[PDB]
Amino acid sequence: MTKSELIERLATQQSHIPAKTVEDAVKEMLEHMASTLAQGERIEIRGFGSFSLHYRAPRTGRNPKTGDKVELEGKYVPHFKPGKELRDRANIY
Amino acid sequence: ALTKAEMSEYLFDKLGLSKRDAKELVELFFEEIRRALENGEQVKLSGFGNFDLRDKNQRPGRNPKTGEDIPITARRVVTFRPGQKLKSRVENASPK
DNA sequence: GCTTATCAATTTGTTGCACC
DNA sequence: GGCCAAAAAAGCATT
DNA sequence: TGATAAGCAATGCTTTTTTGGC
DNA sequence: CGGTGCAACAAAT
Repeated sequence: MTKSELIERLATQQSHIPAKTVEDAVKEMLEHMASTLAQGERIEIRGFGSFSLHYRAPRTGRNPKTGDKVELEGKYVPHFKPGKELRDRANIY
Repeated sequence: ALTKAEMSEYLFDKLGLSKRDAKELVELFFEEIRRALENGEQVKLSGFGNFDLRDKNQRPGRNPKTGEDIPITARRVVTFRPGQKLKSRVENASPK
């Protein structure tokens, strides 16, 4: 399922809301989530999961294609931790 | 931390949605993603990232406290692979 | 190729958010 | 809603 | 904690998805 | 609108 397909499904279920608004709402929520992370703040939705930032120390990396060294600066990368309801529902075993 | 309440209020301010429709929409949004993953489907949100399913086979574990070697049952887990656009946006961020 | 994440069990303290 | 072409983003290689 | 699984540095080419007008 | 109880959280172990 892609973002547009998600919007299509939500639209159908939220018949009282104009398809357009649903699409605008989804785009808005995703930006609010991205923006929150860029501000270095976490996200915590009970029953879905939480998003946090993980630090990566600076390091001498490589261009995997040529093998040339590249100096990389410290940084932060998004990280998702799925919630209980989501873990259970997703686990078919 | 960003919460559903905060997301709801934001839709209210930014799109003028009723505090009722806004609240329902946020919840339906997360539920719809859970449903897809629950039905073994991948979720790809361009500009953000992907929620992928991975099947794991039992592997060696233990009790972190005691140490009793207990196995990690096989299982299907949800993972998230942030996209490049989102990764670039938070690389130089700083924990607030 | 090397770095980071997954996970096990239990206790203790915090919080999203359903409910009133 | 679809159809279209251009742009954006992701996917691949290998990551 | 410790065996095991997942993710990634550069980047050009390909493929998928989105965007905006009809 | 705001107050409360608590499973879902985080983090230590």
